[PDB]
Amino acid sequence: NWGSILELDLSKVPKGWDVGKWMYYARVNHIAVIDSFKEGTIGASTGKLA
Amino acid sequence: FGSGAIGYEFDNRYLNNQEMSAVAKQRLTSLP
Amino acid sequence: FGSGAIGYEFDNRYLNNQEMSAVAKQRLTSLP
Amino acid sequence: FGSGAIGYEFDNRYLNNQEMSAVAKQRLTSLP
Amino acid sequence: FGSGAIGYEFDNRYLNNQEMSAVAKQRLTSLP
Amino acid sequence: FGSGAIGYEFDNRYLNNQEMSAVAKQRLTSLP
Amino acid sequence: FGSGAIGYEFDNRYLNNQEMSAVAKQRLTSLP
Amino acid sequence: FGSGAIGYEFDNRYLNNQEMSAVAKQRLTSLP
Amino acid sequence: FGSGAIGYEFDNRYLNNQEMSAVAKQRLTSLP
Amino acid sequence: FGSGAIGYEFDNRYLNNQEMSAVAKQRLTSLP
Amino acid sequence: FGSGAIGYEFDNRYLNNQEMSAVAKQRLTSLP
Amino acid sequence: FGSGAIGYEFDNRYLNNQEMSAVAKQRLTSLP
Amino acid sequence: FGSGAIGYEFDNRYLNNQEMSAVAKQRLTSLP
Repeated sequence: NWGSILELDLSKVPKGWDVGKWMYYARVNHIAVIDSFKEGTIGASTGKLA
Repeated sequence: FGSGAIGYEFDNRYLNNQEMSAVAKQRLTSLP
Repeated sequence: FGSGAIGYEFDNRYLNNQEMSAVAKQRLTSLP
Repeated sequence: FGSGAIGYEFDNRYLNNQEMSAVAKQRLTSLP
Repeated sequence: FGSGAIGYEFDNRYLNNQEMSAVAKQRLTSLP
Repeated sequence: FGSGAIGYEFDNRYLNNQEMSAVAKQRLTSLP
Repeated sequence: FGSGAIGYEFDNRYLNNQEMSAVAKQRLTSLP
Repeated sequence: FGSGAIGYEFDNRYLNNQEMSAVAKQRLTSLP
Repeated sequence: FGSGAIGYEFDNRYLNNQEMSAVAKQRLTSLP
Repeated sequence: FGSGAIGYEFDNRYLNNQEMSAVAKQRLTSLP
Repeated sequence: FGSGAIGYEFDNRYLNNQEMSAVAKQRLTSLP
Repeated sequence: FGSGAIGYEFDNRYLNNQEMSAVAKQRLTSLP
Repeated sequence: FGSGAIGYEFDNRYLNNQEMSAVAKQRLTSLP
């Protein structure tokens, strides 16, 4: 028995940020800045991907 | 006889309106 | 014989109505 | 021979009905 | 020869039925 | 030669059937 | 030459089938 | 020359197939 | 000249394919 | 002159493609 | 005069494209 | 007279555009 | 007589607009 495991995608972690310091400041602030306009998300917004 | 400056511009305008219909059927579709 | 001021304006008006049909099929679509 | 006041008004009326069909396809669409 | 009172009324009636088709495509649309 | 009582009634009946098609496209629409 | 009892009944039957198509497009619609 | 027993049956069969298309568009609709 | 055993079978086959299209539009509808 | 082995096979192939279109409109429908 | 190796291949290619349209309307439907 | 290098390429291009329309109707459908 | 630099460019432009219509029917479909 371990806890629940959250499956997390990092497609919206903003540019120029590492996953380490981005997760570090979300421990503290309980807020995580994201980017819904990353280049990895051009598919769903433009209607090209699901 | 012959003079073709109004036969040209009417034929050039019919191919323009036919081209205009063809570019109005173009769709960049937006499902996945 | 010849006189072409009513053949011109009827041909110019037929290409106008054909152009008018072509611009009425134009759609700037509004899905993502 | 020649007289063109009924050929004119019938041709002018056919281009009117063709123009009337073209303006009945015009839609100012109402999605975003 | 010539007599055009039945050629006129049949041509006038064909343009009437063509006009009648054109006004039956007219829609005042009712989305926002 | 000439006799036009069957050319008339067939032309009058073709314009009737063309008129009948035009009034069958008429719709008093029922959205707001 | 001439005899028109089969030209008549075929023309009368073509206008019948054209009339039959026109009355098959008639709809008494059933929205408010 | 002349013999019309195959022109008749082909014309009678074309009007039959045209009539068959007209009765296949008939709908007794089933909304209120 | 004349021989009509291939004009017949091609005309008989065109009316067959036209009849085949007419019976493919027939629908016994299934709303109330 | 005359030779009809390529007029036959092209006419036989056009009636085949017309028959092929007619059997592609056939639907055994699947509502009650 | 006569030579039919380009009339044949263009007629054979038109019946091919007409056949290609007929097999693109074929649907094995997938309701019960 | 005769020269057929522009009649050929225009006929070859018309059958190409007709073939292009036929392959644009092809659908590998995606219901069960 | 003969000169074919405007017959060519109008025929080349008609096949272009016909090709433009054929590529506007092409769909890479997006169901499973």
